[PDB]
Amino acid sequence: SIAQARKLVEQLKMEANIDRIKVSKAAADLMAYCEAHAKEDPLLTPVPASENPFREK
Amino acid sequence: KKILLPEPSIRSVMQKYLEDRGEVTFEKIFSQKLGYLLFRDFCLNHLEEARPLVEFYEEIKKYEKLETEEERVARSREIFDSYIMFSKSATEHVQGHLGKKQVPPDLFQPYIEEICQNLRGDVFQKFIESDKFTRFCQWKNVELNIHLTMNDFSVHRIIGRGGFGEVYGCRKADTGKMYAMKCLDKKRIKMKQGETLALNERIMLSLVSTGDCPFIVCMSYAFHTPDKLSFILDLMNGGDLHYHLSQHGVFSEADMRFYAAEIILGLEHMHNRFVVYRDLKPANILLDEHGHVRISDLGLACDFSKKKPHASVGTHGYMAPEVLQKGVAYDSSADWFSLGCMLFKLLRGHSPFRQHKTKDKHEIDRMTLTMAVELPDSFSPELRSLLEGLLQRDVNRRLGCLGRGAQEVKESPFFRSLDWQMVFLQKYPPPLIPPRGEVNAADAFDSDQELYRNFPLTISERWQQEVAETVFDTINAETDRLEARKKAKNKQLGHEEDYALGKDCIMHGYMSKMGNPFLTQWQRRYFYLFPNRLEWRGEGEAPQSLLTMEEIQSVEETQIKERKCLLLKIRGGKQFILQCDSDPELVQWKKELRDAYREAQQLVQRVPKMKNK
Amino acid sequence: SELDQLRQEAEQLKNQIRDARKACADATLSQITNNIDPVGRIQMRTRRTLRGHLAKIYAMHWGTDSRLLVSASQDGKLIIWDSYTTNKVHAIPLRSSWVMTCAYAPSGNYVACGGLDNICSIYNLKTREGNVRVSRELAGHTGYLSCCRFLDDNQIVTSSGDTTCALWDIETGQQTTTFTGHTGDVMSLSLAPDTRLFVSGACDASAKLWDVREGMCRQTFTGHESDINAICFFPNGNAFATGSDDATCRLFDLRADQELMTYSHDNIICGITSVSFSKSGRLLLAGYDDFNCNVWDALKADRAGVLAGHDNRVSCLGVTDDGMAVATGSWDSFLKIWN
Ligand SMILES: O=C(NCc1ccccn1)c1cc([C@@H]2CCNC[C@H]2COc2ccc3c(c2)OCO3)ccc1F
Ligand SMILES: [Mg+2]
Repeated sequence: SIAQARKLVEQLKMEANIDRIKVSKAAADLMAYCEAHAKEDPLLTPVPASENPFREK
Repeated sequence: KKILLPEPSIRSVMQKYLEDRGEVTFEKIFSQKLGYLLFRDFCLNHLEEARPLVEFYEEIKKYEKLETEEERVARSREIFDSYIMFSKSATEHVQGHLGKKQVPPDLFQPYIEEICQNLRGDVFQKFIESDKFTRFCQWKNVELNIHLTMNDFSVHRIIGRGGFGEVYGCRKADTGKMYAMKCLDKKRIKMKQGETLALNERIMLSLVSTGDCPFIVCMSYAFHTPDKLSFILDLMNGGDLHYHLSQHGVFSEADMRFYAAEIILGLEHMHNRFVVYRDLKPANILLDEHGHVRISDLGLACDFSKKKPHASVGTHGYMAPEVLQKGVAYDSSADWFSLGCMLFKLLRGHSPFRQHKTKDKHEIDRMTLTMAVELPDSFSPELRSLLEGLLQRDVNRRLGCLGRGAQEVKESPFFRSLDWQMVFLQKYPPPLIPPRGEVNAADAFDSDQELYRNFPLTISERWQQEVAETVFDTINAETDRLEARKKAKNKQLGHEEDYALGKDCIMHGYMSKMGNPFLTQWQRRYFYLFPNRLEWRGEGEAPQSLLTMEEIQSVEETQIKERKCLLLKIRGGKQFILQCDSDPELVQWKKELRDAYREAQQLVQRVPKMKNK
Repeated sequence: SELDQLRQEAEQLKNQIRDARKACADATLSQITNNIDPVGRIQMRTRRTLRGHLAKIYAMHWGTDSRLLVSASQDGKLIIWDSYTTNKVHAIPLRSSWVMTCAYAPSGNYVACGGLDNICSIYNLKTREGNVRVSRELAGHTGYLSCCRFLDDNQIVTSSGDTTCALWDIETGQQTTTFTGHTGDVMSLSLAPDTRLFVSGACDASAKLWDVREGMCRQTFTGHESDINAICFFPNGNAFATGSDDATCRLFDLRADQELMTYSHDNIICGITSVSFSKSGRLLLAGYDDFNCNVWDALKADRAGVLAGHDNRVSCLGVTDDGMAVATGSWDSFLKIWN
């Protein structure tokens, strides 16, 4: 297992060298997307029986 | 009555049943009558390259039965110069025989192994793939599900009578073959205390009953009932030689020669399978209706393949010295002495050692032990040598006990005239044709149920020739139309039946489920067993119902009335009961379900997505 | 020595990672959303009870037309349904009975699937004949295929029990690229919307992230006490959810590179089998082994409702590309469409 650890150090080296934003911000971009696209999300916004392929026709 | 072949879907289960036992090889299928025939049908017609080779094998096979030399001399040259005549030193073995004007039956026998070597492989793979192999599986299923009762035979006239029962003549309904039926009484056997003898006869019959021997009363089936035991034997409606001797009086030398010749090969047969007959006496030889003979009543016979017997069993007239003495073991030697006593009685009307019509058993034995062969001077030179040879009290000298067995007797001057190929071929005329309508042709002078538990039995080689001679080619035709109609019915309708193909199907075929657990109402369906589930469909559809390997908790047998069922206890504690159409399908479904449900539960445990916790 | 240096230099890195993780942990998503309005009491009703499969359902997937869905069963089939009619467009009996996963190409042309067969098989539905054929049988893996996904009709991505994933050229039929890292059986995978990255979740209790064209892992995510049965991308290609055997779901973020939320309850003891996001991101739907599916508020982590239709275990699920519907397949053998 000479290569097994040498791969893991090379690999974790890769996983460390990335520019990381923060949880308040990321949480807000998730919330920003949710809120933004919430109009077009049928499961939140009860769309009427006309709009729904699975209600009547 | 008639035989109903199961449908060609039986192939799936039976291909597996027989593959489990090792029986889908050129050797095991070619070796079977019904197997060879289907193989040949294929090569001559439905494969072009194979045409020359099988034709050659058949021209070789025809050649082996040719009776005269002249026929073989011509048919050697015709086979050598023929359009068919691949090998190097095959030609040299035959060119050496042809150059020295010699032509035995086994002349072309070197080509037999080598034609077989070219018929394995490519050609045999093409047979298994062919429709001809399917048909093999259909016949083999019928074989392994035979359960006989009185009702499967048509019982005719009483043709034997003894202290424990009676023999009857009969026909077997489904092929029309004719047979005999021996029927022993259990209540009597209890009072007279002969449970061993009954059971011994059954074992002995099964030893001798293969190789289609013209000279023994062989068995094809055995079975029993609450009061009676029963054997199904070669038909011998002609009476025993104890009646016939007492009718005809004594026999000629040339007449006895015929009986000797046949009995000898009958003995050659038992001896090549290591059986000592023990009770040879006129009352146990028996005539067909051309007058050819066979040996019978094996109840005192013995396997000498393992331990050579010591008991004084036989009949006081006809025992060898070695039999009469306790502490002395014996082999087939006893038969050649018995033959002499019996052949001497055929020539003189009493055992050589039953002097002065005495019942004093004690005296009879000491004459057998001490005194010697008072042969009349009327007996010929070649005959005198024979009986002196057979009646040696010391085995060392007894004819047929020196090394080469029955051929020591065949080479005797007494049989010098004979072409022993013609003898085995029943091609020599018999001396006594029995008359039609003869009473008493084979009479004799006058908890517990556990002992006969395993009594039923069937012989494959016998059931297969029975079929091949009789119903085979017509049933194959009846079935080939029946099948080809329904394949025209599937092709024209635009509906092929291929739900098994191109997947991972293990085994498919019909069985019958009970789906009304209070009611007892049975339903027949086509099952597909896949590695994880037992699917089942009804008439003309894809499958709509199933049971998972996962859900099955045990697979037992239960009896409901006279239905042998599989009882799957299912999670819930509910009971799923299944009934198969035949014994081998019950054995295979019980095996493949256990093997699939254990294999599934073991594997399902190893998969996170599939297991429960 | 050489071993102990390169095993402690790993902890030195894993710490440098775990510090940069905690550096970014200023607030909880739960706090960030503590104020926003509850989703309400989301009661979905069963709309389609899709009977047909004859024993346990294990996987399903929707086509890009938001209507045709493929599903995979213990009964050994793919059924390409039309969810609107409740009707089957194709039943594709399969070469292997042990099917676990299945997929649908974006073009509508091809589908793919696999299972304990260790093969991902491509099916062309645009033959000259007017039926379904097998164009390619993509072989190369060494353990049970547990998920697969087409990027285009020339190329596809696969995950397996052997602890690997891979990209295939379908034309030549060979692995263009291979993806190693995981240490227990891989159970699920999710592609990005741009399709240059994708993610895997496994019985190691971790999830991972890959560049398609480079060929190597970028980021790895832990937290669960037990097997991760399911994974799905957040709609924008910058986060993803998980379902786990410890009785909880969880959300993780790509740029923030860590756990944001845990969805759970003292009453709930059983495990989780599948996750999908609604089209916006707001609902996280998950399937359980107490026979119910629970709708979680993705941001507030409240139990927003109970899809309580099935009479045994819920096993798979999916949301349409147009957001109109949620499909749940169960061990009782029925799919259900809800909204
Ligand atoms: O009781 C019989 N044999 C002795 C025995 C058998 C089993 C157990 C214990 N003891 C017996 C004997 C005969 C006769 C008695 C005289 N010698 C011939 C013998 C057998 O008879 C046969 C008569 C016709 C046959 C045949 C055999 O085989 C084919 O056709 C008939 C029925 C019998 F039950
Ligand atoms: Mg003795």
